[PDB]
Amino acid sequence: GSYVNYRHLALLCDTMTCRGHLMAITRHGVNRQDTGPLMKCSFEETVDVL
Amino acid sequence: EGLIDTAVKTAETGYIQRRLIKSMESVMVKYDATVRNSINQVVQLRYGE
Amino acid sequence: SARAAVSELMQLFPRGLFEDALPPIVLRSQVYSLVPDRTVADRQLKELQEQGEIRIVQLGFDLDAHGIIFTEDYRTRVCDCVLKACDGRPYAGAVQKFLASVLPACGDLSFQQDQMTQTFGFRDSEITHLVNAGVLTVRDAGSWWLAVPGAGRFIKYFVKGRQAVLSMVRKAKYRELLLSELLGRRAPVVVRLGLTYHVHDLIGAQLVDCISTTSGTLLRLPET
Amino acid sequence: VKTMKVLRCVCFFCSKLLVDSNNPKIKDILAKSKGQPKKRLTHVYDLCKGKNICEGGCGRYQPRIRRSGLELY
RNA sequence: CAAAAUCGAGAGGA
DNA sequence: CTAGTTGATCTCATATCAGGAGAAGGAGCAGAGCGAATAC
DNA sequence: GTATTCGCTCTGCTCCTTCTCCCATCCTCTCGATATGAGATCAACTAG
Ligand SMILES: [Zn+2]
Repeated sequence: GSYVNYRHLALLCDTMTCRGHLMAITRHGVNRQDTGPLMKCSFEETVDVL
Repeated sequence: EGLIDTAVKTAETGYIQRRLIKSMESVMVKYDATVRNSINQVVQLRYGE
Repeated sequence: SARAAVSELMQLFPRGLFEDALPPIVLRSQVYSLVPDRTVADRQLKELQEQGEIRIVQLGFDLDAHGIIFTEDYRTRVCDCVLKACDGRPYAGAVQKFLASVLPACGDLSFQQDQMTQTFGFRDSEITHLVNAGVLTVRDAGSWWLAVPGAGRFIKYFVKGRQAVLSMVRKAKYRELLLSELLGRRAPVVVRLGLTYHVHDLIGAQLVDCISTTSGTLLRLPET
Repeated sequence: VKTMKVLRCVCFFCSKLLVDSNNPKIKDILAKSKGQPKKRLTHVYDLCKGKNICEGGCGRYQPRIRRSGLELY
């Protein structure tokens, strides 16, 4: 019965399919796109990234 | 049962919150009125359609 | 004399197949084929190599593979092709220095770092220049063999041709075959260098038994 | 790991690429991966892992390396 | 004129 | 110019089970297709 | 001279084994464990 606006759900879905394949919200999908090294090292798995 | 539930849900939900935040954080509405990420690619031509 | 034998064998080389980029190459084993006295063959080849008419290069595909090349074909083809394809890129000058200084001086098969660093004042940068020229290849850390640019194509064709010829002898009856029969037979497309060339190589390395019969010299595979 | 990968993509005896640069299979990899050296190099690896011979090269068996601990066999 | 370590274990609080 | 002193520095030497999930690499099998090769 | 094989290659499919990363935030407290000198060089004196 809860409620959440639609803008937020749409933004999450569109972020998560914006590259043409399904992107997982994990170090496998988030940390493998082209975000540049420093943000990647911040999220997870620092040593390998740098 | 109720006590253990309250005491064992929290870790996983916290992980999900962290993971989503790091996923989406840098998307923002621009002066073009578009929505874009840090890399400057389009995510939504207008916020929320 | 070995000098003649290398001359005739060099004639058999199909230069057109390698678009005259590679100088003609003769394998020491083939020199043994035309000169049965193996020891005299080796002594006279050493004689020639000392005189500076020919170079001997470790082809590597077999530990006993030493290719024999006239020095002038080597110089001509390397200068022409390397400098042409490499006009401007730096190692042209280094290779020029190498051909001018080392090759006339020492005909040795391998080059060790100390010699080039001291006797010839070559630097690490220039040695890398040569290595990228194809002129040197790594024996060990700080050791390199002389080499012909582009030899890989010839090596591949020679290997496949040798194994094909050996297979053809194997599939003949007895595992035997007469030399005239082999030479007259239509060469497989794999055998790109010509059959006489490969036959001499097989005979010289004792891979095939040469039996002089009333009908000629028969090829038989030694029992393995 | 990067060392192993660069080795497995060059000639252990003559020190250059097992595969040629001008082949379409690598030219299209270059065209596809611009600004993505990770994807470039991984494409070159998965293309070259099937190569087992150095073939204007040195034509010698390039050994299937392995690792145990900190060591390369 | 700034004086007062680090590392592990345990028990707690919201 | 030129012999004598002082300190700093350095060397040697003494004994006595109730994780899991996902990626990567290699393994073994399976058949397709093409070079030559027998053979009708 | 073309079937016909056939062996060899060349993918390439599964299938297993290996390896490597991750696990809510913030805060208070207690308790236990974790040399000595002879000699030589050298440089700055320290004077003649
Ligand atoms: Zn090589």
